[PDB]
Amino acid sequence: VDDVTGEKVREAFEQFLEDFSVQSTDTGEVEKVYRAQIEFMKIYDLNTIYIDYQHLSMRENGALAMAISEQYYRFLPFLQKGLRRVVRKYAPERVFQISFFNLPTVHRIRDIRSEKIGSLLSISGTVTRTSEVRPELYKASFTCDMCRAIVDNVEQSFKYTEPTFCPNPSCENRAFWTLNVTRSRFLDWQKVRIQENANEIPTGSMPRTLDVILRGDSVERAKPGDRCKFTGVEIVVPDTYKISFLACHVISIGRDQEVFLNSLSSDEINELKEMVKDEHIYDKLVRSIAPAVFGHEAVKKGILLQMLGGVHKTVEGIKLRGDINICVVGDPSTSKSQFLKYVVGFAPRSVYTSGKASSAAGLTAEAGALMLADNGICCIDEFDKMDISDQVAIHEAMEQQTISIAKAGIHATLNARTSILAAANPVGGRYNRKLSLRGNLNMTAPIMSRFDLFFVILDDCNEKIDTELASHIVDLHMKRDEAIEPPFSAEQLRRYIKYARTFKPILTKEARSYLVEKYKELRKDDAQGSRSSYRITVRQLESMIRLSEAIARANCVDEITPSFIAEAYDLLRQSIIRVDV
Amino acid sequence: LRVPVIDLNRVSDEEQLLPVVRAILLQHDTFLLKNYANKAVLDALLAGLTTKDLPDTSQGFDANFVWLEQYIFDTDPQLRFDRKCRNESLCSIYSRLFKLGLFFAQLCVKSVVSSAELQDCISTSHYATKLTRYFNERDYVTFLPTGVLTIFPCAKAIRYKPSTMATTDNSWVSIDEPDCLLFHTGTLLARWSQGMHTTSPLQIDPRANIVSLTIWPPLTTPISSKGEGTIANHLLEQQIKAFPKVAQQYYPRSILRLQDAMKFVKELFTVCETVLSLNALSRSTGVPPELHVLLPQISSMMKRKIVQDDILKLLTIWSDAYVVELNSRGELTMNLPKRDNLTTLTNKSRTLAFVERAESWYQQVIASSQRQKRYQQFLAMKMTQVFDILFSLTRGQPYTETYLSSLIVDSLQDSTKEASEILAGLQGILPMDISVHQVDGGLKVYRWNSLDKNRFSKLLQIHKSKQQD
Amino acid sequence: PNVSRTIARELKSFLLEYTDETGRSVYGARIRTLGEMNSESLEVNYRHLAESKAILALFLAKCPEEMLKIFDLVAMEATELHYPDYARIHSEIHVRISDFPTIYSLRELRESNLSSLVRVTGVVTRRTGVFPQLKYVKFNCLKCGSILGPFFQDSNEEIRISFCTNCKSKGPFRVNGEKTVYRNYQRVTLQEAPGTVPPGRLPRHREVILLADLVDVSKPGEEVEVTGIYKNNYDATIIEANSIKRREVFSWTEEEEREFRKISRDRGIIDKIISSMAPSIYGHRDIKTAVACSLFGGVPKNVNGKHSIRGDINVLLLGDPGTAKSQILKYVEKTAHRAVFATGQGASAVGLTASVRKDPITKEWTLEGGALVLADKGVCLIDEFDKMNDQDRTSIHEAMEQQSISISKAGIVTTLQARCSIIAAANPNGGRYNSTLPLAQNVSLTEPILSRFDILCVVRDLVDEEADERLATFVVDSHVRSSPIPQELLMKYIHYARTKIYPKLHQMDMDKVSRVYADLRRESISTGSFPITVRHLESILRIAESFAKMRLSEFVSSYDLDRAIKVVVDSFVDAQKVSVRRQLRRSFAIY
Repeated sequence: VDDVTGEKVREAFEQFLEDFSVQSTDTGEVEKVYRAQIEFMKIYDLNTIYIDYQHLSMRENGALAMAISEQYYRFLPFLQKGLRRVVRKYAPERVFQISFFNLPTVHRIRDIRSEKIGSLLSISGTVTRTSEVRPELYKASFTCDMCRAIVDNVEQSFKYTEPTFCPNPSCENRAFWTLNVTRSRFLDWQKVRIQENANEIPTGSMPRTLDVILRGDSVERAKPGDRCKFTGVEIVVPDTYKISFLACHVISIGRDQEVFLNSLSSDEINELKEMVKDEHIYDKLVRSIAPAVFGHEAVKKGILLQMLGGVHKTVEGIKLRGDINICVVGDPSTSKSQFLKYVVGFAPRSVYTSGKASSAAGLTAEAGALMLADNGICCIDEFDKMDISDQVAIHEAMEQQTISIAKAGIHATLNARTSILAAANPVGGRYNRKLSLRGNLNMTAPIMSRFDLFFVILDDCNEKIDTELASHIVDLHMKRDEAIEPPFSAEQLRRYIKYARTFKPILTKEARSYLVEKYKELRKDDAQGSRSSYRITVRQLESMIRLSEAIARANCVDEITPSFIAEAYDLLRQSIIRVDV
Repeated sequence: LRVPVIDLNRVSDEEQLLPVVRAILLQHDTFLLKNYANKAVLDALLAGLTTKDLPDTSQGFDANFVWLEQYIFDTDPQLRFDRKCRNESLCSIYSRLFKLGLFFAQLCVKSVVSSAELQDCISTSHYATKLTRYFNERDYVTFLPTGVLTIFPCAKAIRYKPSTMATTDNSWVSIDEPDCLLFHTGTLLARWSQGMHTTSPLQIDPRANIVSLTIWPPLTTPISSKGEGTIANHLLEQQIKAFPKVAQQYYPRSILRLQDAMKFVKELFTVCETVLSLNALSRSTGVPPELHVLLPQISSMMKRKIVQDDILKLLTIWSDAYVVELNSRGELTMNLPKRDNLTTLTNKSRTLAFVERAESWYQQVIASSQRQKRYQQFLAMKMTQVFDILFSLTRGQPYTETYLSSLIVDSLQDSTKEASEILAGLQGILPMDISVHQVDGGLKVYRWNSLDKNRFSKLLQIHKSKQQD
Repeated sequence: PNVSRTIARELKSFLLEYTDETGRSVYGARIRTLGEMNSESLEVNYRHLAESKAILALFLAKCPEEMLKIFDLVAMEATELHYPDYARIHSEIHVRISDFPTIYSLRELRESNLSSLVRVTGVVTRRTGVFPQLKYVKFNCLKCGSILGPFFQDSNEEIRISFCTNCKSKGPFRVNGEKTVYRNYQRVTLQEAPGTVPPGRLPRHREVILLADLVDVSKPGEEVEVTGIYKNNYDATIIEANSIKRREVFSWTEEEEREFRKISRDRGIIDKIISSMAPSIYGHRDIKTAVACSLFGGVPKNVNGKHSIRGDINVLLLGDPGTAKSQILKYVEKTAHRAVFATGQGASAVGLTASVRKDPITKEWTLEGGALVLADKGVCLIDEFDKMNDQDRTSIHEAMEQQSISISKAGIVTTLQARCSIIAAANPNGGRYNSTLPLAQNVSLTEPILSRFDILCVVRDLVDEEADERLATFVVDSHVRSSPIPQELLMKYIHYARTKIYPKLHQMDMDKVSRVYADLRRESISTGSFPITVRHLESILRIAESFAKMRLSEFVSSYDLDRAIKVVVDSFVDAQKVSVRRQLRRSFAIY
């Protein structure tokens, strides 16, 4: 009866998928659908399935969806069974994996409860510490030679033993074993211990990771140090048991239809469209970056731009890197970057790497280093503390941000894209004055050559200025009242940032002509007679490109103007003449 | 791959080494002979090899297109076939090795029955001596001896073609023996010994210089009982004729045997039948025979390149043979004929049938930014979207109660102001499922987890405030 | 079941009765052959087998597994009949069969592929040391006394040994060194052959196990073929290889090639190609020229029987900071069939120094090659030799000298043969142009190593107006994006000519070369040291021969001579200190 009720469910479901999965008419996407799925599978005949919750919940009024959700553990067998039924029905070595998707909600890790056990669930999270894939039993063939062996089933929960009953025979038993490696179902498990999403963390209870085992083709779909969404299949492991969720559907979710950003944004979407209308704010923007600092503006800018774009992609060869690494050299802290970086703590994908003594646990086996800052700066303090180990890292880092790993557990290159917010002290304190920056900076060897920009910081008191910052600080120190408020609202900023990414600048000819003259002058001008610092290599111009990309990005136009160009070259010229010491 | 060595002076008595040579020709076939009466004269004979000025008539260099050539010299006594040049040393070594072959038959044929028969094979001495050259080496295509016996001086030149014979590993074998002269057994002699013999080829080697003597049975001698219908002259003239050889030798320029195109196609059909059988009936029980898979297996087997065009000549040949269906992608699956299990009897018959049809064909030959405002209205519409997403945000989260913040955040993450606003509007529309209770500590959400989301769906549909607000 | 009882018989018949090709039971010949060779491993043309009996070879296809067990036994009996006393020695003989395309590649395999015999080929990666098989695991426990008896586990699980012996806990189990059977056999990492990898897809290491005679036969850095039976064993997919075949998506096509030859007729296709080589950099005709050249090839070429000389070109690309000196090699990396980018050190794998070491934690200990053996007959791509540890440096010199990599450790002692051509980007010590002083002065690396490098590509220059123009234009043009051969055409092309053509000089007119050699040598002694060497002369030869391969010329021609001469000539010129200016006056005749 329970057998029958659940079977009624089975038949119902088979009817469902069998029933037209699609009402989309005319231009379409006209029916079926799922049959189509089945076929396309048969095209590749890879023997696992993915399906959308949504349609299903919809169809039955979801009374089905309900029963499914709830009893899902119970329900699995009837399900895959009916699957086998229709496959046999319409199709011609049997392994089936079915994956729902398009679940309506998302559950937090801490949100987990014992009531939800054994029902499918929805969790997204931050991946940690993946594990090599190891075969499984699914069903194992093990029995004694008496009288007959390798009965195929179970070892289900990690035990892994053993043949359960009706041994031997007739040696009837007990006994034990014997396992046929000839007959069983391997799978998978790579398992993974995933961590709750950072932003979420309620103060101060602090993060709690959980483990999930990747079975089936969902295996390897994962990437460490990644936000990813999973379908619950939740349940438990003994320990006394400890719940551990499982994953059918591995989604790495977590651009753009800039609309769908707007649509997504929609509520403000009214508001700052004004900002788009608005002007100058390239100032006000600039008039907002690091309110902390007096002057320090060329930086404030630089950070801002660094946040901005400049595009992946050639396909000749290198996808043209959009990213821009910023170097800022200075006489030491009191703000070092002791100020600027920390400030830069506020941002997405934001990796504040205090010091360079880590040692590259960054990229350990998450790029703490990097893959976490993918599409973000690793604000890596005191590269100096890199000593001699990280220069190795700069390579791939500056290269593909591939992450090469072979511990021989696997040989795996993990690509990355992460902005470089970087830093080091000068050799002897502020040495840069007479001393040439190169070699006054020293350490980064060729990776040095990988740096697009540099702002050299030295402090000479205009007790005017000295006084100024002094006041600034003081007021700040005065808890109140600080009217230090950015020309543009900061939240507003971050939002806008979202906007700017959306734009993808052109343009052509315009500036290309104008620029070409510019570099050539920049260029020649730079070279002759005397010269501040090297070189200027054209990779400068490469920067110039990137730079422009930031400037137009500010314009959002999205197209290039010799104006924007000139600006780039200007700030550029600034940094180089800076190199004159 | 044993390579025995014996002096012919010890073969001279013929009562000590006679069975041994038969024992090794039963194994190694081709034998390594050494130190005959000719020694330095063999090197002195090289002076007459530079001639290369003669036509064919089974004599003179054979220029064949290209670099390869065979200076064949027909024996002098036969009437009205002669072209003489210089090569007198060759005429000397002709007799010198005439004794060597007359004795070789005594160390070979005499080992079986009597030597009284072999003298009849040597007495006419009609065999043509053969000098051989290459122009200033892949030039050697695999080849089998023309006469029943071929003695020859050599350096290396020799390989071993793949086969089941001596050294069944069937990789090429190049032996180089100083102060030695290798012998090669003839093809027809294998029939004469009824299967006791073997043949071996040549290969790519730096020394182009080669020399041979094919000592050959008389024009008038039958070969056993089986060759009463085929004399040695007939069969052995057959293969030496073809060969090209080349333009002036097409005389004759028709056997039930292939114009070779046919025989090759036969081989193909063999391999094909084999592999299609293999994937079809084997590889999977349900590996469908796609032409690209195909091309690999026999292209391999053949080691030759199979073209789809070749297949069309095959179906052209046996059309009943295989079904073939161009699928989309344009690839053509081939289908065997209609009877699931193709036994080896099957395809034996098929091979036969094809053979019949071909030989039939041979008979036939023989017989013939306001974008903003857009976003504003769009969001106005997305109200409804939110209802549908919230409705059933509860339902695809099998809870229907919750932390208002939480789901607020998930749905938010789908697309906060807009989010909370929707929270409000829904509350207003459905002040039944939803209650908001401010308590000391804050406003608690209240949500009726049992409320009916279908009715709520239609109600949300109808009361947007009827979309009038 | 016992059904097969009939079968084995028939097989033994086929074995016995078989021959072909003037008979000669090749089966019998095999048997008697080993025989006293006492090799205990049988090998069988699947051609013959299939040929004789399909259902046989089929039974191989599906469930080879037991099938062989069936096979080997009757084989053994047969041998005993051949050799009566053979029963005592080795007691068993395992058939390797032969030939089963298929040839499932590497990357292409499915579960459908599992458990069934599969043929494949590929490059030997790190491959395990040897340890005796006989696998058994067991539990001495703690509280429950012992011995819990032997278990056989697992490839590879060793799990989980749940409950036994009193208890089963808490006196729970600890394996003992005493009484646990081990294996070593053959463990081999094999990854997909780099020549054939499809673009953007990375070649996949797959797991190979070797046992019995198979063990240790192979050397890493070698594409070999193996006939395996794909096993999900166990406990992850393990290829169980019956066979090993020594070496032995883009390929030339008849229509394609026939077409191609026509292209090859024109002379200027050289330049057009040189043009085709590195579109993006805008480069230097010369720098490109070298590149193309070494890329193209040379002739090996064995002088019987002693020394083969060298058919290869070690291209020293002497760069300069921010020269694309980086980029260029990447181009070829894209380009070449079998190509190995080893970078400097540190490392971008491979480590260029072959070593056999313990695998990640627990697996049989796998002997792997440096990039060289990997790139044997392929190409070795590396930069920042100044960044190379001497530990490597010795390796490099060694190969360059011997062209073969000997390895004595740990127990394994071998010499792999890396045929790769050397392509190198380097950094003039510090400054772009270190000095007017000769380059050897102007750069760090040791001259002995250097002399090994034939092709020295030096980079320049002082700022130049129009130069800055043309370039900056080029670049700008590029970034703005957001006559030479179609690359792919070229890409097959090199592979093709490399395959087909073997140019050969005619000594007749070639002697003039010698005259040249002197005209150089003497006048060259006057200024600069040395560098001139007969080795350098040989280089000239090998080079022009490359040009002939470019010409697809099969024999040598004065044009290609002019090419090479100009090339090597200029290279030498460029090497010298500024006094080379004086030298320039005489290169006119050389021009």
